[PDB]
Amino acid sequence: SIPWIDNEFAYRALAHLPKFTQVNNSSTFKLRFRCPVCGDSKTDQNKARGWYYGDNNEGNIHCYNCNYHAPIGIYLKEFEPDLYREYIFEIRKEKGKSRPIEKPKELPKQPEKKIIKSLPSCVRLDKLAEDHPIIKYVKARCIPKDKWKYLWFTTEWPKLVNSIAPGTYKKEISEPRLVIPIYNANGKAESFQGRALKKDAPQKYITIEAYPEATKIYGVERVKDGDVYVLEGPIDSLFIENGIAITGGQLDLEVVPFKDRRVWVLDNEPRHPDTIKRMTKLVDAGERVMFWDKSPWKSKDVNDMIRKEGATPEQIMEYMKNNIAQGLMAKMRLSKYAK
RNA sequence: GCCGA
DNA sequence: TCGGCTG
Ligand SMILES: [Zn+2]
Repeated sequence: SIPWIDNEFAYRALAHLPKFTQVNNSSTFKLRFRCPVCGDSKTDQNKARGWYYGDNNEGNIHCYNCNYHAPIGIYLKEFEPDLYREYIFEIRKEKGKSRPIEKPKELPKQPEKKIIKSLPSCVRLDKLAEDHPIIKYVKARCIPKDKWKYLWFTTEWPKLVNSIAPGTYKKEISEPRLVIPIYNANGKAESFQGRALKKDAPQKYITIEAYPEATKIYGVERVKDGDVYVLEGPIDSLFIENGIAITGGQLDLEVVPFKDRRVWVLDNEPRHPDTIKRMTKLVDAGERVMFWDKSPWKSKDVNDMIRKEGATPEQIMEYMKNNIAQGLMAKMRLSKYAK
């Protein structure tokens, strides 16, 4: 197929639809739109199920509301027949020549641009008093005290974010959050994650990037020699020596350093199918994956194993150091672990 | 539609 | 009340 013409004609034929948004991340071309087949919902205008994915070799229009998965050409056949002809002409026109997309291959990225020198309205946890509610809450979270120099507490999290990235929220309503600054390899903060307090925060638990090319891996600056253990939680990574944590829904293996010695230590969730998909895609890369198949504790994450089943960190490090598998042995491990 | 806040 | 989610 011809993906760039799919993206171009999808942008042409979906821009005039209501609630259109050109969601383009650095490898993914997606279009969000109200689906004209079903209309989505009057309440769910912003929650528009009309989705186009052009990052694949074929461009697919999948709407989850009316269950309408279709290529862009079928959409043009049903709705834009002038654009469909033009499409049929242009595809057989461009079949003869070679792809020219590679010719203007440039990058508009940048290095460290919004380097976070200070955190206004934030007090670090080690300089906070021992009877502070955030201090009592992290006492309930059982984080060791010596790492309390890595976490801040705020009450003005929208004001703090708008001090760094203005215009994120129209209202700076005061909100207590746990600031986890995510530093690069050289030790300076490139982002910060606003961890929800109490049972949950009101709204918008989001990692705030200083710039779109900033790191999403917390604790890279604290990596010493030995095997590097990757985790899903920054607080979960705080119980781990040489423990880093990816902060984001996208899991790029290339942006994670230590390719020789990274260890994937994910959640203990066998019933969860996306979890099985994550390890799967990790073992398909031939990577070193840590397996929860012989865990004496049955909680979800390492902090949970500590809080809810009374686990100590030394048992945790010996369990990860005794259960790194790779290759077909790991594949059989995931196999027997999955169900 | 499912999940997260 | 929002975004992101395969077929
Ligand atoms: Zn629809």
